[PDB]
Amino acid sequence: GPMSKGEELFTGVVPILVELDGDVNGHKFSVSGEGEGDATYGKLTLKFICTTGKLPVPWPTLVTTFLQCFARYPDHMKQHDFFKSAMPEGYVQERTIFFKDDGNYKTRAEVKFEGDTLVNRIELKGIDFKEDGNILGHKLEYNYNSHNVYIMADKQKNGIKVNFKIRHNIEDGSVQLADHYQQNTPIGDGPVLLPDNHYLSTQSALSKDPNEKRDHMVLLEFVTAAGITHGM
Repeated sequence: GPMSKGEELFTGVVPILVELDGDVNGHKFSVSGEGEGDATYGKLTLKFICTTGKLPVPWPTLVTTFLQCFARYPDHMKQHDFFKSAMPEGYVQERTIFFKDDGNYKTRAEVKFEGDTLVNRIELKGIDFKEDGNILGHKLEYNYNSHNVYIMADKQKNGIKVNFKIRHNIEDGSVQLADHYQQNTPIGDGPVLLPDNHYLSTQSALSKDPNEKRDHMVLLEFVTAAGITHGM
């Protein structure tokens, strides 16, 4: 049987909405996204448009901010799926992202069902970025590397936490590190699944829509959980 009510909400393809309100170094911007997720296969397909004009930061720097409830949790790990267990009421996802030798993003998001759509609504604030740096200078290549992140329960606050470093390729062959600190809290009061320590493995591909004039990003992702019981 299912390990949570929310688990049952992801057995098929689910429509997704993303809305982001951003302010980086005083530049306000808005992004809207639409797409589909299929947690049976850990897959996400999304398209994002900057509705205020040109995006003042590089698209790759917002990938982690723009849905871990769509991770594929294999059968022997469904008891560790916090993200679906918080649904439908959802969870708050808070981060600070520290860009090495540059500014920081602070983000607060709510991920929940609204009607039949899984919706991620984000407030992002960035400060202390260098005008001529990798971020405001758009020096990041339009690609994305794979990353494995270590999920841990936050027993006292009834949620999960994770730290991880994103490596962004720069146009000169160097890397821009984006150090992520993340805290997830249920929105509702019902029971949730607090996981054993485990990994989420994510692969991401960035592309463009040939028919899209606006500044935009097409994002395809594969996310799967991997346990470390090592029963051998």
